[PDB]
Amino acid sequence: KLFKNLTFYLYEFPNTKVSRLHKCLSDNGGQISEFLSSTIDFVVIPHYFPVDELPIFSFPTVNEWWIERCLYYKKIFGIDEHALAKPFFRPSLVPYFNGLSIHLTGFKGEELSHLKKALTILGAVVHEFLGVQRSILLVNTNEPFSMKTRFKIQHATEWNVRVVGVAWLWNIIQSGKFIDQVSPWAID
Ligand SMILES: [Cl-]
Repeated sequence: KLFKNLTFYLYEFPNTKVSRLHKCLSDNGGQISEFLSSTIDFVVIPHYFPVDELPIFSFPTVNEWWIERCLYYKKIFGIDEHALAKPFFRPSLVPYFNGLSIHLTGFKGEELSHLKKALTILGAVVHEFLGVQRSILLVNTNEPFSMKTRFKIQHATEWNVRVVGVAWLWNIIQSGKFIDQVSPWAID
């Protein structure tokens, strides 16, 4: 099993989610304790839980998306391998993302799904399609540009949609502070 010999501690999850999350971990060889002890391998936080409201944990802390990532690629990642697998949500970022219409390009699978949800709770509106009236075209620069991505960039340039490298967003997530200037991450 994937989560063999691993004990998890679920923190402040709603009752409905707990049972579902319990079954997912249990069916993968993982155990769950409601106590903090040396047995605990990982502390799991809901992805929408405000970082600032989190208590101090003497254990590696991840969100439930870390579990989903582990199952998607069928292996155990480090806690710092992906910014969305850790607690990241800060309510102070919400007024900054508010009103921003964002379309994503170059992202696939679980990363795309998690990114949409991340941007949504942060106060932004994620659009399934590129339109003339998009605030931002967010480009995945960690992958070679597909033909479709290159098309969207050209259209965004013509339609005066801001073309921004994803590093800009990762920097906001990791630092916890919004960045008004996107020019250092523009593709142009
Ligand atoms: Cl749309």
